[PDB]
Amino acid sequence: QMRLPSADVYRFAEPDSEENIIFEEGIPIIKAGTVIKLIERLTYHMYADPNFVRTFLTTYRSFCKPQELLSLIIERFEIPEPEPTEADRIAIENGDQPLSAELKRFRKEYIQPVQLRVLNVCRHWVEHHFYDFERDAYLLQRMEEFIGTVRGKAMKKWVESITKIIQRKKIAHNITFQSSPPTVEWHISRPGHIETFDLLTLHPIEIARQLTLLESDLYRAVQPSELVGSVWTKEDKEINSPNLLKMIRHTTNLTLWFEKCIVETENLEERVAVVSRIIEILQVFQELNNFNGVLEVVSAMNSSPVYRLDHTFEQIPSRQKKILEEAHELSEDHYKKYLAKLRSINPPCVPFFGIYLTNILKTEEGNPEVLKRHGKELINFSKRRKVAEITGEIQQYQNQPYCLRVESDIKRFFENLNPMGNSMEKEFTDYLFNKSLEIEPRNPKPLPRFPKKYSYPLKSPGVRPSNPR
Amino acid sequence: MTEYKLVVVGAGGVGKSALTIQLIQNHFVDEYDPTIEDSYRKQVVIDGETCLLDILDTAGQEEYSAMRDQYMRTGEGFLCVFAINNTKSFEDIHQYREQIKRVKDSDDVPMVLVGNKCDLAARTVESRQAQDLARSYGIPYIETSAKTRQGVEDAFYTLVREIRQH
Amino acid sequence: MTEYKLVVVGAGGVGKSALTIQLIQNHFVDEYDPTIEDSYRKQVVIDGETCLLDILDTAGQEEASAMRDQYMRTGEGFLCVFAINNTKSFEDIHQYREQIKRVKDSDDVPMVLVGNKCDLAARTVESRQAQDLARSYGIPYIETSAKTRQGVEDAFYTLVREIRQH
Ligand SMILES: Nc1nc2c(ncn2[C@@H]2O[C@H](COP(=O)(O)OP(=O)(O)NP(=O)(O)O)[C@@H](O)[C@H]2O)c(=O)[nH]1
Ligand SMILES: [Mg+2]
Repeated sequence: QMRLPSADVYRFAEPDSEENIIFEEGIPIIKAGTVIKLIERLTYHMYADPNFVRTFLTTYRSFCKPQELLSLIIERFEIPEPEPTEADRIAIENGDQPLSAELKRFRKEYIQPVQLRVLNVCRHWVEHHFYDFERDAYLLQRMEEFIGTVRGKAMKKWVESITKIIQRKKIAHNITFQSSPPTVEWHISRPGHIETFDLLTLHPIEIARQLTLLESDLYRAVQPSELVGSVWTKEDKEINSPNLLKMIRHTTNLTLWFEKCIVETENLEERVAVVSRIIEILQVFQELNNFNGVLEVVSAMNSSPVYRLDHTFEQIPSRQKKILEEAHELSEDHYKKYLAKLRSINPPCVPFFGIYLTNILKTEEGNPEVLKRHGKELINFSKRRKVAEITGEIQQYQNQPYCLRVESDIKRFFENLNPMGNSMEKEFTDYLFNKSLEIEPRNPKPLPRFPKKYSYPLKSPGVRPSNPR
Repeated sequence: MTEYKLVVVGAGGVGKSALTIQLIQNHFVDEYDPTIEDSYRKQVVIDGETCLLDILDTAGQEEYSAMRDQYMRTGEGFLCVFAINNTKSFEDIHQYREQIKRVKDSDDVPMVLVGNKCDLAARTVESRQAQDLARSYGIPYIETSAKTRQGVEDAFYTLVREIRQH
Repeated sequence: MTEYKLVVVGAGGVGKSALTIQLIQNHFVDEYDPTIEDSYRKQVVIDGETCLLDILDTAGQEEASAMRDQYMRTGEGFLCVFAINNTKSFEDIHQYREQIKRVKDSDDVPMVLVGNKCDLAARTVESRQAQDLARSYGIPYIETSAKTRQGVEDAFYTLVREIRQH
């Protein structure tokens, strides 16, 4: 074997026991452990597990403070070298150079891998969790001083690297594609005439594309810190989960805009054209794997004001009813089909974030923060591995960018959509439902007639792209 | 056998998720993974009758307010939950009930009012206020403590009985 | 879906990280930050089949040769990279191939020889020499450019096809 440092001079040398670490029943997987044992494994010398570093850096704040974490890794980094062996002493004692066989093995198989792994944690920490440092000036000073005190040429490469990364984070991403983006499509509204932009005047293909770019960017901007600890559900959610809430609010706003466009179109024939156009937008969302978009349409079609318009849906062509029905089936039985579909497509895609939120919340409150063993209170690391597994899935879909051209004015149009106006939720919600009752009264009241409100052709240009440029 | 589709509704942070977890999960296992199938189903015996409970719980998704109608329409019975230390959540009950009546297109929908104790904070809604509100709607009132597993089964079983007697 | 554990090895500075990040994010990293150990995940459809790629980006700097054996035992396929404007990196290939063969104790390990930085004009390694070495190993040789994306998908996906058929 290989003798480890004395447990009296190096705390990370205490042997494993049922009192400080528990493994799951092919690297070892930690079920629970003390903070000391968690950090030892975080920087273990025997095997690798980059999955562990992300999990830990993402979740440690509930069971360990940043300042303390830094103290522990620096302490981990400071490994005392072993005393000369009997063979070495005999050589030194004769005036010659010791072979130091064991010392050299210890540096190669224990010290180096442990120190490199400590440095790896530091780099990732500063690189992807810089907010800890932004919120604590002294924490950053201590890290910069630690990194600057590291001597030896066997580390200079990484020391220099981390020092530069830290400085880049204090001062303040191009994309290359296989093929070229498709040509932007226009319908009734022409380029530059933002005043004519509306649901039926913009090309349905371009509506779906621009909204997908928009929704993709909102999705890609959600950081794990906005999810861990279920902070989006607490009183300070606006402060802790701003990007997540921006994304959800955009989705809600778009669903209400679809509902409003439908019920405010009193004339039956025109309303049919409006519903039909929205289902075509849905069709493009599906082709683009924009599941969030698909569900915004489904939620709209299933809202109280819209769901009850039987006369309208009766005139929708059968092919479109099927498209809407298949989309609706994705959510049935707790999203069984959606989950299967998401796991089978080829990204880029825009997942529905709702599912993730529910799973994180349940994982967080369905598992204890600590496990007790022989009176000892161990950190329940399995609970953290589960939350990190979910945040990791979210991140995997945040990597692939869409190969579509942004159209400044259309993007602006959709960013400024405000269906509710300055009206409160309850009032607006009631307004939509009352409009629904007006345009299609409850039985046995007869269906009235209403005048046309659109002065331009209602024929859809379709959702098949054209190829000229 | 008969399957009952039950929906848990209420403001965020009132413990809807804990209630569902306490009812469904295995209480004598170290780890819980909601990412596994059937974490919403539970076969139980109520008044000698064996049935399947399907809990439609979307806790954590409260901000998706436009998706509410769709999530509610599929339920047969509803648990209207509020936190006893949060007066706002209690006052929101009225609108949740109205929304349920609108989506189910009925003036007599099976539902139970649930007052849940989330922590050790001070209680701001007394039982008498809740019992009076429940009486005004013609529905049962059940107080629970998901954390200590008190009243959980009672809340859901009372709703199933309400559905059966409908 | 099927999971595949790919490992990217080669001398320091050849572009192991740039190839990986270009594949994962469609972004070219111009900075040179020496890797210690990094892992990436990618869902992609290859030959009509959906799969999850686990990519381990290793350290080229020899000051971490001790940790090597640790990642070769778990890997199912290896991308052996050298830069076409660096003869020493090409000569280091032989050593990586022998370590992999030893550790996994097999003369039939799935791998692809990759000559990176084909956008540069100062070539010091001829395609023919790399091709001869690839044939001696019974593996394909793919030239790439993490900068322009040229050949990047080809290298990784060909490796996936070799693991699938192995
Ligand atoms: N022109 C060009 N430069 C490249 C290419 N691939 C990498 N580089 C450059 O080469 C340098 C090193 O790349 P990098 O990916 O860090 O190399 P590595 O093999 O991961 N290094 P290590 O083993 O130390 O982790 C960077 O400056 C990078 O931008 C390429 O295809 N073309
Ligand atoms: Mg690298």
